[PDB]
Amino acid sequence: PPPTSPPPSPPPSPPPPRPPPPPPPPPSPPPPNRSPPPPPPASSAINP
Amino acid sequence: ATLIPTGLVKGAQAPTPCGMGYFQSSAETTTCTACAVGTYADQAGLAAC
Ligand SMILES: *[C@H]1O[C@H](CO)[C@H](O)[C@H](O)[C@H]1O
Ligand SMILES: *[C@H]1O[C@H](CO)[C@H](O)[C@H](O)[C@H]1O
Ligand SMILES: *[C@H]1O[C@H](CO)[C@H](O)[C@H](O)[C@H]1O
Ligand SMILES: *[C@H]1O[C@H](CO)[C@H](O)[C@H](O)[C@H]1O
Ligand SMILES: *[C@H]1O[C@H](CO)[C@H](O)[C@H](O)[C@H]1O
Repeated sequence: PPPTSPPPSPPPSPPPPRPPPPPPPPPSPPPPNRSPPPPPPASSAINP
Repeated sequence: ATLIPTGLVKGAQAPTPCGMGYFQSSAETTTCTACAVGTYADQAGLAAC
């Protein structure tokens, strides 16, 4: 007889194990420090 | 006509001291001056604040 045929080829192998998750972000910056207020007006002379 | 004087009103017996916040550097005067910026007077009767 001729050479007998081969066996059925395998199914496609499995995937890799997939990557991990991203590390978190750092704590956000602070808000711009506010500014002090305006000095009051010049007062008048006290009572005599 | 009658050579008699009638209306006399007396002056002051003691001198008033300048209040706090006021000064007086003149000798014979009738008021106080509120003294200028950058200076202060924290006692009554100051010659110069
Ligand atoms: C499987 O292969 C062999 C040889 O290659 C033979 O031809 C058979 O007929 C075939 O089924
Ligand atoms: C798939 O694999 C088999 C072996 O079982 C055979 O070599 C076939 O020819 C191939 O297509
Ligand atoms: C990956 O797996 C398949 C079967 O799923 C086959 O065995 C391949 O040879 C292997 O590399
Ligand atoms: C504040 O900053 C962090 C990173 O520093 C991140 O982007 C936040 O989304 C932001 O609100
Ligand atoms: C007012 O002052 C703050 C500082 O606390 C800051 O510089 C602002 O930019 C300014 O406008």
